[PDB]
Amino acid sequence: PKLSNGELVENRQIYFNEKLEFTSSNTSKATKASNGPFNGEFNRFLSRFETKLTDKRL
Amino acid sequence: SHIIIFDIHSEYKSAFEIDKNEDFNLNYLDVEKLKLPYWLMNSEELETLFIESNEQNS
Repeated sequence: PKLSNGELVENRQIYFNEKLEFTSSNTSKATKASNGPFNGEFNRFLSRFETKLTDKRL
Repeated sequence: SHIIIFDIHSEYKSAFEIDKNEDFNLNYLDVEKLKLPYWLMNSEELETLFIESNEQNS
């Protein structure tokens, strides 16, 4: 995984500490970036889950 | 006394619309006079109203 600021991710554990912004997708040979296996598939899941987190009657 | 009526194809307006001298204020909330601020919505209803359906959105 590649960060937005030209940085690669060695261990997939810095996700837990904070939210990170990644580089956009492109098909250029010099600068090639591809969508992740789980990219955009948790949209509704994220919406419902954040709705659960925000409400504090629980 | 408190009563709330969600009547699709409104029919009970006449049943309670007695003459004005009897002093029975009736709150007739029709589609013309209804004031629902859209910004009060939550995630699900906002997505349902705007994102719509019937398409695999990109």
